[PDB]
Amino acid sequence: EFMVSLPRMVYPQPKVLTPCRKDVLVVTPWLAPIVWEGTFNIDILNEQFRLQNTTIGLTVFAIKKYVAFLKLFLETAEKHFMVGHRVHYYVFTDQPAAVPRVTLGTGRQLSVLEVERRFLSEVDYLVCVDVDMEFRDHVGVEILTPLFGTLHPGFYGSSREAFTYERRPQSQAYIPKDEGDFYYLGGFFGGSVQEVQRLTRACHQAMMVDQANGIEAVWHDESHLNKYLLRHKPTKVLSPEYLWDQQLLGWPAVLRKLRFTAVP
Ligand SMILES: CC(=O)N[C@@H]1[C@@H](O)[C@H](O[C@@H]2O[C@H](CO)[C@H](O)[C@H](O)[C@H]2O[C@@H]2O[C@@H](C)[C@@H](O)[C@@H](O)[C@@H]2O)[C@@H](CO)O[C@H]1O
Ligand SMILES: [Cl-]
Ligand SMILES: [Hg+2]
Ligand SMILES: [Hg+2]
Ligand SMILES: [Hg+2]
Ligand SMILES: [Hg+2]
Repeated sequence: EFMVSLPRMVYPQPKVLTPCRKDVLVVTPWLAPIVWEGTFNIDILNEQFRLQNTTIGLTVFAIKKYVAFLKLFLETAEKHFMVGHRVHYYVFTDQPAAVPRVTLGTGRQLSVLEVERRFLSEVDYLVCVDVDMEFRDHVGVEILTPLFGTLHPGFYGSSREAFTYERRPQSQAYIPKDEGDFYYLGGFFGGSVQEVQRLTRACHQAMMVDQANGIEAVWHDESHLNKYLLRHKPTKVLSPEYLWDQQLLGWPAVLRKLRFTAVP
């Protein structure tokens, strides 16, 4: 679509002969960037997405006891998630009345869905995450792209052989030992509404086939997500900065920021 020009901007000149990071891979073999702190200038990116009046949908499921995590989740999202852009929260829950009344910033709204074309006409991108988490730092438009996956915090430095993919050929999520790029997290993925719906559609159909064959992938949804992203390469990959567990993994030097974390 037609994109208006950016305005004059003053910032440090990128250095061709100076790599962003020398400690991590910042681009995949299919030329998709791997998002690490230091790889992006958020001011430039904010401009690009605001000029498009981008709206980001954030979906979360809060069933049973999980509704207790909504308060902290939404409060921290208000401080760190897509601040400055239009955000539409979609809370899928079996307890609508238990959803906490969280004060939202302007241009941000929340819909409670008790437990789709609606998404296509309301938002431009969909971000799907787990509710038992909290934002601790910036999570912005640098992640937006047609399709993105997140590097699992406990496997980013492992060989594909060690990845806990589904290894049974009887499963639709099956991935042999000599295949695999990364091990993506089932708890943080997204992209354009169209790409997210295509992925969800493919995973549901795959899980149904497994269901009929009497088999369940070792890591359920996450196993199918990994098979899907192996066959349809994400256009951006998020670093472990985007989903970390400090209590369990600490704070490695490779992580300059801990943006989204598990709640102990
Ligand atoms: C090789 C090894 O030691 N693997 C450990 C991982 O299994 C742990 O993460 C868990 O990974 C499985 C898939 O293999 C699945 O994704 C689980 O949801 C995941 O555990 C969750 O996410 C973690 C980051 C923690 O927040 C945990 O509390 C969650 O229940 C990781 C983390 O425990 O450690 C590796 O050692
Ligand atoms: Cl979700
Ligand atoms: Hg850089
Ligand atoms: Hg979603
Ligand atoms: Hg899938
Ligand atoms: Hg999936």
